[PDB]
Amino acid sequence: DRINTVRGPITISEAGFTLTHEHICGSSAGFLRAWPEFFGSRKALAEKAVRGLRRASAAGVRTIVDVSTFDLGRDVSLLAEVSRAADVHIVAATGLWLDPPLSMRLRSVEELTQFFLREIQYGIEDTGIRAGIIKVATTGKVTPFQELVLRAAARASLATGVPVTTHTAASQRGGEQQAAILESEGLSPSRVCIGHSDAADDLSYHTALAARGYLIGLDSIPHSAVSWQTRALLIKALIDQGYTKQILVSNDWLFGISSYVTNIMDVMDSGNPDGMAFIPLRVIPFLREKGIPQETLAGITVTNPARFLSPTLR
Amino acid sequence: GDRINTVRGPITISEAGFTLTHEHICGSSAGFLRAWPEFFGSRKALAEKAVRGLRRASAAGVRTIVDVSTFDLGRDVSLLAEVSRAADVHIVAATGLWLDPPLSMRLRSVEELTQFFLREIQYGIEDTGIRAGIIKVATTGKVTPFQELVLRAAARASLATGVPVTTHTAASQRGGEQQAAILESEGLSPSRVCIGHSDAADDLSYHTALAARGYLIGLDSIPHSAVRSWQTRALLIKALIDQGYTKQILVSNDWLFGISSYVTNIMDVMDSGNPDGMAFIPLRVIPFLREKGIPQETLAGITVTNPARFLSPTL
Ligand SMILES: C[As](C)(=O)[O-]
Ligand SMILES: C[As](C)(=O)[O-]
Ligand SMILES: [Zn+2]
Ligand SMILES: [Zn+2]
Ligand SMILES: [Zn+2]
Ligand SMILES: [Zn+2]
Repeated sequence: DRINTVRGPITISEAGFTLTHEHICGSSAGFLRAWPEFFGSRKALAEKAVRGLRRASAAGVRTIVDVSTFDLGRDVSLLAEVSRAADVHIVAATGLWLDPPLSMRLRSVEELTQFFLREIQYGIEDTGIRAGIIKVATTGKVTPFQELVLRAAARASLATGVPVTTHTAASQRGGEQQAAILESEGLSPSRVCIGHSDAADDLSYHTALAARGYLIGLDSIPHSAVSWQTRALLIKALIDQGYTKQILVSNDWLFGISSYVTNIMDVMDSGNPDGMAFIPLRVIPFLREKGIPQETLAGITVTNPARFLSPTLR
Repeated sequence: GDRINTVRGPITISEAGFTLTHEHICGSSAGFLRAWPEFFGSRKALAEKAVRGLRRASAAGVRTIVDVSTFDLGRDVSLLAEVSRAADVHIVAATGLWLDPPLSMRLRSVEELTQFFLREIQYGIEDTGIRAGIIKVATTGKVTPFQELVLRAAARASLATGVPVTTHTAASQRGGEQQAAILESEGLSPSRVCIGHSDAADDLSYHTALAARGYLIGLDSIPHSAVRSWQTRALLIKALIDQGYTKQILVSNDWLFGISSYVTNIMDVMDSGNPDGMAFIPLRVIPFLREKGIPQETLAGITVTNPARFLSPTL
């Protein structure tokens, strides 16, 4: 069985150590091509991303899932150039984040389903690069449009086997409403990662979703470094409850950011100079010294993402 | 001010001819036509419909359109250049921002927005080398804080380059008055500004006071009433002529050949109500005004001389 990357299909075995929630650039639709000098230049942003991915490579990372959607300014040609030059697999995403323009906002659930299908089954833009995941974002209480997006995501996942990954505010238990809507469409929890779950510290929330078969995205560990040790101990708490197979870990890093105040990227890079290598270089050794076996950590960073990303019509 | 930027390169002022100063090839959102061309049937189908529509307009005398679609209306300048070449009609492209800026625009300072508008006029749009010839700005209400930044950045790009500013209001709220106050605070001459969508309200005192201050008055959406009648909208042109303000009038259709930034199928409703498309101004409004007694020299002044003076980069 095979996973779509920006360089074409790969086998499950080739994915290796996978970071399941990352971004090359957090931007807006059209913005990198209209104003590349916001980032210095397109070449500067690509170079910064290739160096950072090569360093993550130096640490063991073999695949990242770029969960930038259309409205996060995903530029799959950028992703392809960076993947090739870093020699790291990148999974592209479809879906919608929190900044849809009018042309998306106004669409029905049936139209949105066709757009997500197009990106999975045909390709993104005119590139022929197919998405391997669907990303959906909600506010704490899901809005009417966000509910349409979740329903279209579920329908596109049921038709193609590709998984869904979510943005929450876990501070607001946002995954419970997302999961209820997704299940109303018949989507299996084993096809869904409830993301940004490391921003909440009520373990009851994490364990209940994991007991239903959801993947738990503990995906923003180094954002607390801008305590990260405490967020990483959520990984250990889920392992200790018996939910190893439900854990996904990532940095939620980026190499350029225009969807926030200017110069935020410099602040972030000062708090986490390891960038995407933070998970393999800091978190993994930390969990090792708390007594988690290497085998458990390999299961979380290799086997769990492979099972999550492999298209499964179940 | 001897040449104007078009999607085919510079043209001299005399080549612009009959100009429609507020039009769109497609009303959409940034990145959308590239990501989902099948919303419009296909990219080829949208292009072919726009070529037939422009050629229609050209046979009715139009020589240039100003496509006032900004980044956030999904302007695709490569689509504009293709259509301009195939229809042999000049198209002036725009910079600026309309009412749907994404977060990456909404979070920018006035200095940052000024640099963006300047790059699209002085360097080029995207990697195409096609340079804007107008700055479009939309406001609502009394002008929001972000919209005020856009207006100020627009005035600053105008004053550095000479290209004019054209606005989207609400004439029913006299919203041009607030735009004019902000733009004048920046030192921009009213003769470099069109207050647009002024035909949406039959408030003659509003129009004449802005015209007397030197603003151009954009009576730019006449057939939207055919989708207040269109004739009533067209009599606002006659009223300004009769007050001696012919030099301040700009007319247009505000037409589109595809629309994704509204409900599905609105383009079909619109086309059924105005089958003339962008030829509505020359086929319907111009003969209506002739029949009301407006002479040829005045109509050529409105449709040729005023757009030339407005678009020529000045000061
Ligand atoms: C683009 As984000 C901060 O929602 O991972
Ligand atoms: C795109 As419009 C209706 O403001 O001209
Ligand atoms: Zn997120
Ligand atoms: Zn993210
Ligand atoms: Zn408008
Ligand atoms: Zn318009």
